[PDB]
Amino acid sequence: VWVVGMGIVMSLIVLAIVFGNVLVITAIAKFERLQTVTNYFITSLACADLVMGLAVVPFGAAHILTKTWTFGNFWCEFWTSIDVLCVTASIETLCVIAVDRYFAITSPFKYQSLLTKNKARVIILMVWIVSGLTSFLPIQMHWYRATHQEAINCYAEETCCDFFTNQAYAIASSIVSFYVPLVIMVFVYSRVFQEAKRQLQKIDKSEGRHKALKTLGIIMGTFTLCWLPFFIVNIVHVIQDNLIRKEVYILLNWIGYVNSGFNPLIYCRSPDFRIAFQELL
Ligand SMILES: CN[C@@H]1CCc2c(ccc(O)c2O)[C@H]1O
Repeated sequence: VWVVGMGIVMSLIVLAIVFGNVLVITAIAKFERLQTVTNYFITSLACADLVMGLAVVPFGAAHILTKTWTFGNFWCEFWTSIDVLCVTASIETLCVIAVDRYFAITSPFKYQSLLTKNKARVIILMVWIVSGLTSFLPIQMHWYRATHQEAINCYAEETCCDFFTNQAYAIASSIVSFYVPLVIMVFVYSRVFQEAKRQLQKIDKSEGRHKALKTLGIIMGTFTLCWLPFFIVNIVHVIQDNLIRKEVYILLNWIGYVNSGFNPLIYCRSPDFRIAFQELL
């Protein structure tokens, strides 16, 4: 009396992610005024989110509902690799956008020289290749395999699908994918807030006779609340085995998936971009 219910919610999640990614991609592609050096990063992020929504979510949904993975083992390895790739690519694109905003605000005179049309494609390709090398190489080549009896029993079984890793690989993946971008974003947005406060004081210095907090708070809080608990649990269950069950792990992982859905809504809100929506519909 509960299978017919959660399926509807998961289908709505899939539809929302697909629609949110596709609308942004087509709006940027087919409209002349929208093209900008800063909009290419948004295009890369939208592509990563679309790949996530198209590939990762439905297969995991089917696996959760029917409780039996009705495909091979090569397919499950590929699915895990694609999931890791998409997650790390999304996070690194976020940190790249934050760094670009810092460069734009802190140094306005030299902003043109630092970033150009040629230098953005190279950065995007570098981000994508480092994201790909972190996931496919250690997974597709069986270098992350564990040494537990339950782990080998699960690995030998064809139908059963589950995730087991050694502690070292979990630590390395978490460090590469989450912590460093978070530190970079924190420093960037602290500096941006300081600059905004300084300008706000400077204006009221002469023009005699808030919003920055709202914007920075929403931008940081959405990402931090969506993704922070999952990586803490990721470290914890491999440092100590008894603490974390297999259901809390899945729930906290699935919490982070919805972040890709909200990202186009929070990042793309420019008035010209809404005008671009207006023409489409
Ligand atoms: C299938 N779930 C995976 C399992 C581990 C993992 C994820 C995402 C990023 C990482 O760096 C990881 O190590 C999760 O999406």
